[PDB]
Amino acid sequence: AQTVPYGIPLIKADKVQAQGFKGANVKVAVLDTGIQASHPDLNVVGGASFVAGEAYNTDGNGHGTHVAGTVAALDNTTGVLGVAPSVSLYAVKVLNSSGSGSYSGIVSGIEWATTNGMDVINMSLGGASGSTAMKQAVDNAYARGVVVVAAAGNSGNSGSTNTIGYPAKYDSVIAVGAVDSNSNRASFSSVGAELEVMAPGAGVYSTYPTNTYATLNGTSMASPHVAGAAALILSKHPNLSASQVRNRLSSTATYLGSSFYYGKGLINVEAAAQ
Ligand SMILES: [Ca+2]
Ligand SMILES: [Cl-]
Ligand SMILES: [Cl-]
Ligand SMILES: [Cl-]
Ligand SMILES: [Cl-]
Ligand SMILES: [Cl-]
Ligand SMILES: [Cl-]
Ligand SMILES: [Cl-]
Ligand SMILES: [Cl-]
Ligand SMILES: [Cs+]
Ligand SMILES: [Cs+]
Ligand SMILES: [Cs+]
Ligand SMILES: [Cs+]
Ligand SMILES: [Cs+]
Ligand SMILES: [Cs+]
Ligand SMILES: [Cs+]
Ligand SMILES: [Cs+]
Ligand SMILES: [Cs+]
Ligand SMILES: [Cs+]
Ligand SMILES: [Cs+]
Ligand code: NA
Repeated sequence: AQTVPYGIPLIKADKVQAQGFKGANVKVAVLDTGIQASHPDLNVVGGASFVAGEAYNTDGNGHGTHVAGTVAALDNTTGVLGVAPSVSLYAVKVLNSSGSGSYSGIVSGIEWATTNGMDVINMSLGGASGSTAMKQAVDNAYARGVVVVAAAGNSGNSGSTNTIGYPAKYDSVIAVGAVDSNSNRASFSSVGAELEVMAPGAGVYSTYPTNTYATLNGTSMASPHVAGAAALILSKHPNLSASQVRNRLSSTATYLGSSFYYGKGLINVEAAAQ
């Protein structure tokens, strides 16, 4: 039978889904280690691989399959339930089976998704530095109407130090930090001026290869909650621009404490989508 991971009602995605908004016909690209497209609780409609030797529709790491199910695990009588279980899901493989990738592969994936009409790009990846082409790619995606979401980073706090990674740190990109099921900041979650919102990231249960389900911790688990939440808002107001979706998630978040640690707080998609 179907488990509803705690993140889904914590962000109030269950309430939006119950009004009948589930992300139908919103295109979401998951830039990651690929997706196990044969998993019975996922429906991958397309994708691309910028990684040598691996197709887009297999996942030898498990990371991208897990991130994909938090966005879009099918609503049925098995496995788990995604935040937006009716989205059109695309696997854009920019990370190899060891979980890492090059800047030009990532840039390629961003461009691919912008060129192919994605509505939402999720990047559950980050690096300490970032590059020129990456900045342009995310800026061009956002100016073309794509909501761009990324994991803030799992560097924790460092006294006064901004520890947010790239691409989260670009202001075209929503930087997403992690809370647990008690809505407290997870310790590994990065902090800093660019931190925008928090979502579930500790103890997140989702699809995993092969055909199973697994619990992972990270701002990578938090990010897809916000990607799926973006898809829910668009399924309810299809004419909103990317700025408007982003400002709704931000400005309706539940305040949890200092924005250095929590951004504007915990997303609430019921309030955002209303
Ligand atoms: Ca399911
Ligand atoms: Cl299926
Ligand atoms: Cl590794
Ligand atoms: Cl610390
Ligand atoms: Cl910045
Ligand atoms: Cl708190
Ligand atoms: Cl508009
Ligand atoms: Cl707020
Ligand atoms: Cl306060
Ligand atoms: Cs499938
Ligand atoms: Cs592996
Ligand atoms: Cs289950
Ligand atoms: Cs924009
Ligand atoms: Cs730390
Ligand atoms: Cs709890
Ligand atoms: Cs608490
Ligand atoms: Cs902040
Ligand atoms: Cs739109
Ligand atoms: Cs609020
Ligand atoms: Cs406040
Ligand atoms: Na940002």
